[PDB]
Formats: sequence, C-alpha cells, structure tokens
Amino acid sequence: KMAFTLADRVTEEMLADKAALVVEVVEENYHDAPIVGIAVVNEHGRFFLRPETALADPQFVAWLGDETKKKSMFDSKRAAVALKWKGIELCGVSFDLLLAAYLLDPAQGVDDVAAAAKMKQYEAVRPDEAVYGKGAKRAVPDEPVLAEHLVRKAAAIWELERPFLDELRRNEQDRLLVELEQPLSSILAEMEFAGVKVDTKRLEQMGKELAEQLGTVEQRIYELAGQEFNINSPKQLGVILFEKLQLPVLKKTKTGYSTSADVLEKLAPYHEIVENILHYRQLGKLQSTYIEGLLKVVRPATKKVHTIFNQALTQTGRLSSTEPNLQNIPIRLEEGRKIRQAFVPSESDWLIFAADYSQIELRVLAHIAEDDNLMEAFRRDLDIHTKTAMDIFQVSEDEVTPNMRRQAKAVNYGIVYGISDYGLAQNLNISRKEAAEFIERYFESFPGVKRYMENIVQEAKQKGYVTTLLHRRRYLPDITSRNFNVRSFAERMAMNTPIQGSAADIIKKAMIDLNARLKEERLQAHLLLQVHDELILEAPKEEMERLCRLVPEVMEQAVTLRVPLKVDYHYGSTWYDAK
DNA sequence: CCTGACTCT
DNA sequence: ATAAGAGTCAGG
Ligand SMILES: Cc1cn([C@H]2CC[C@@H](COP(=O)(O)OP(=O)(O)OP(=O)(O)O)O2)c(=O)[nH]c1=O
Ligand SMILES: [Mg+2]
Repeated sequence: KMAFTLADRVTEEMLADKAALVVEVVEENYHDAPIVGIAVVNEHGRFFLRPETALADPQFVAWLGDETKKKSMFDSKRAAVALKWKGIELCGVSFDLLLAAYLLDPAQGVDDVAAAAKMKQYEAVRPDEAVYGKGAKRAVPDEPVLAEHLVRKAAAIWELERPFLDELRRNEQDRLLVELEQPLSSILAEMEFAGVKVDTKRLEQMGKELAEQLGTVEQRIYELAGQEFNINSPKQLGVILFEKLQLPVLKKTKTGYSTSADVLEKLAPYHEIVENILHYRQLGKLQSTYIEGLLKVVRPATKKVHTIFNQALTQTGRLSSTEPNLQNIPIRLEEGRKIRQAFVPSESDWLIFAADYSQIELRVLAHIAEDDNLMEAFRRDLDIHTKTAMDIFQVSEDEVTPNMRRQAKAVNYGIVYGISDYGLAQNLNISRKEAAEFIERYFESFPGVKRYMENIVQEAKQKGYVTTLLHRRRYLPDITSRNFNVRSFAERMAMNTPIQGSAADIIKKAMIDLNARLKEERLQAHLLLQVHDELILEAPKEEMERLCRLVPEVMEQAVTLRVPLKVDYHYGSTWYDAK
C-alpha cells in the first residue's frame, strides 16, 4: 500500500528542513551497535537508505548535524548514541515520539513505534518484535521487508507528531516535552557515550581477594551448619535453618520459608550462623555483580563502561540505569564501598566531582504540602533526618552517627509515604504499640503533611491521576477499587508519586541548566552520571574551584520553591574519594 | 524462563 | 496487608 523509494544514493529532496527520520539499531544495547537501515519521510516523499551509502555521504552527514534541519524520531537518544559510535553528530531533533508517549501515560510501557501508534488507533505499522523475532531467532529480515518496516515507522512518526503534540498541549505537558525531556535526552546521550573509566587492575585484585574471603566465610558457615549446602539457594538454606536447625519460622512466601535479610537479622538471638550467611550473601553479590559483572561490560581498549539511562521507563519520572546499572554501586558498607575506588577519571590530572541534593523529597513535600512547620525548618536550614535519629535512639545531635541518620532517613520517608505501625515495628524491631505512637507524634509535628496526604488521595480518586510540579502525570485507575489491597497500593502511589516525581523534574532541569553554564564558561568539565538526586562529573583538577561554586548554585536554582534547595558536594581522585 | 536474594535513591 | 521507585544475579 505504502509507496517509498528504495534509494541507491542520497538526493537533495531527502535533505528537506523537516523530516521524520529512522536510524535503525536492532540490538537492545545500542552502544557500538550496527545501524541496519535508515528511513526518511518528508514533504517530498518516502525514502529508504542503506547505511553504508548514506553515512559515508558528506551531504547526508552534513544534514544530520545541521541543527536547522528538523527531525522527528522515536528514541532519538538511541540514534544519537549509535551515530556517535559511527563518528557522526546528530542535531536538530525537534520531536521524540517515545518521550511524547511516555509523558502522555507512562503505564503504557511504550517501547516501540507500533505501541505509541496504538495510542491514536494508528495501525499501519508493525511491532519491532514481529519483524525481527525474539531471542536466538532475532535477525534483520530481507532488505525489502526491512525497508518497508523502517519507512512505515517513519510515516507513523510523520503522521502522529501533530496528534501527540495536540494532546500534550491539552494536558499542559507540551513544554515538559520540548523544554525538559527532549533537551535532557541529548545530555544523557553525551554522558552515555563518554562513559566512565574503570581501574581494571584494582578491580581484578579486589576480586581475587574477595574469592579468598568467600571461601573462608563459606567454610565457617558449613562448620556452623554441620553440613555443606548451597548458601545462595533460599530453598536449601530454608531447609538448614528451619528444618535441621529448627529455628522459628517468622515468614513464608508462596515458594516456602522466607530467608530474607529482615528475617535472618531477627533470628540472630537463636543462632550465630544467620549473621555469617548475611555476610556471605553480601560478599557473593559484590563478586557476581560489582566485580565479575562489571568487568564483563568494560570495553577493553578504553577501560570505559557505558551505561544506558532509560528515560521512558519509571512511573514517577525518574531515570533508571542499565547494563551496567551505575545507580546502585555499593556505598553503605565500607567493604562494598571500596568498589568505588575502581571508578576513575578518564584523563590524567582530572578528578571526580559529586554533588547531592540535601533532604530533597522532604523539601519538595514541604513546598507542595505547604506544611508551615516543615517549610519553617528548611528556611531555617535544619536537618530533619538528624532530628528523627535522636528521637529514635535516645541520643542528641552530637551523638548521631552517620549510620544513625541513615536508619532515621528511612523512618522519615517511610512515615510520609504511609508506612504502618506493623512495618515500622518490624523495621526498628520495636513493639507495634511504640511504632504506632511514633507515627502519631510525627504527623502532629507536621499536620500540613497529614492533611496534604489525605487530600491528595481524595483528589486522585476524583480525577484518576496525580501530577508533579512540571506537569508530569501518573494515572491511577485502581484507586477506587473495591479491593482493599489493590486500592491501598494505589493510594500510596498518590502519596509518593507527586513528591518523588517533582524531585525528578528538578534534577532534570538542573542538568539542563548545568550544561548551558559549562558551555558558556567553556569548561572541560562534563557530566558522567546522575543518581536520582546526585550528579557526578569529571574535570581537570584546575576547574574544581569553579565547579565548587557553579554546580551547587545551578542545582539549587533550577526551580524556586517556598523553601531553599541545598546541595552538598565533594571531589577526589576516584569516585570513592568524592565523599 | 521466574523468584528471591542484594544493591542503590 | 502493611512506605516508594529502580536493576542484576544465582538457582531452579
Ligand atoms: C534512602 C531513601 C531515599 N528515598 C528517596 C527519598 C529521598 C531521595 C533521595 O535519597 P537520599 O538518600 O539522597 O535522601 P535525601 O533526603 O536527599 O538525604 P540526604 O540529605 O542527601 O542525605 O530518595 C526513599 O524514598 N526512601 C529511602 O529509604
Ligand atoms: Mg540527597
């Protein structure tokens, strides 16, 4: 049905100043991945181009990098990064259908053009999986079949842009797309392609020493159990703990006895073996994931790892990080924290600079709930995580250990996001009565927060969705469910999503503002990672003084709230030192 | 292939 | 039944 030219060479009419553009990368991980085909749809017609041809054509390369030639795409970051690996700069992306779909409804989980097309009853395009196949069968089809698919995807983007933009505008999300998510996409592309350098010699030595330690811990566990078994098997472990050793069963799941960390910690008064097992499972994860798993994805010639920041995945507007995940590198225990010594600057005489928003979601909550006491506290520049810790453990601001503040931080966020007396009791291993009391007092100190949380649940029931500061939405169709469990989970999403999502809006805006400030001040410094409310950069050592002023300022000023935003920062020779 | 571990925000 | 949002891995 759909006519298109299977071109042998680039022509002028393919180089119009507005086009839908498909630069096709089949591999899920697009770093240094093949570009298999290109499609262009514009006012002059529909074109398929072979990448060997087009990417070596100086005019097409020129067009790609010409910011005044506007392109509409789906997942422009994937294309931009794949092109960077081919030594080509992509500019002028003015519409991204993936990001537009994501903003309209994140629950749709849109991850191909066909799925976004479904949102407007557009059915003249196939899903990628149908065309390429799955798993071991995944392959690029015969050229005519490939060309039609890419053209159909380009035609879809061409026809769907206006309908999607119209609906975003109706929702007050058009700027959220064009001014926030789309510019962020190009920044994330830069960060991913840059990568982070790894000290493989240090990491390999850590791994050798870890293997030795695991063996020792392992044997000690076998001695304590009176038996060899697979400690990494919750099934086998459950038999040892609850049948052989006859320890109390505190919890079961659908598969059998729970051996969760929470459960094992509570069993410590019964048998010392549970502490050893908890240590073993920590060590085993360090080895499998942060030594072996990490070394697996290091590019050997540059020693860099290149994460992918998924910008259209989370239901709240956060990013996630995959292959590897660099947003869950250990920090809480010194043993694991040492992994961060293996993440180093990519040039000699450069340093790692890390900045972190202080009490971020509590500040956002203060602004949104308009809780006068919480607002007062932050205008007063107080630390609410520390105050809660003194309350919980009997101590004062002097005797608050970093571990103390950590445990208290979990209690603060637990309570505002709706933890029960049961959950708080199980968490601090205190009586349910004491836990209930603590929650009651908390909401007495911050009654605006309590009111806000009651009101936001009711609003969500009336409207069917909640919204963030920059107009991001999450729909919650389950929130009027007659079923208690289903309804209760949805109510808690109403309590959390606006706060976590507004905090995401803020750091996203901060990243955009920060790059504009780095370019104008012509600094060599550049972003490496985002970790939800943290930005990690690397820079020549000479730029540290300028960053110490620049970075906190830009982050604190990204939005203006009813309370101040506050950023902490550190720098050093490795990520570990940036503390 | 899922579940239940450990990891972070 | 019992704070929220994420990813990876070994075992099965
Ligand atoms: C740890 C944790 C965190 N969160 C959310 C809510 C906060 C943000 C930021 O994490 P951070 O530890 O920096 O918190 P922040 O308040 O910014 O603390 P700092 O002042 O930076 O220490 O993540 C949560 O919901 N539940 C948790 O158990
Ligand atoms: Mg923080």
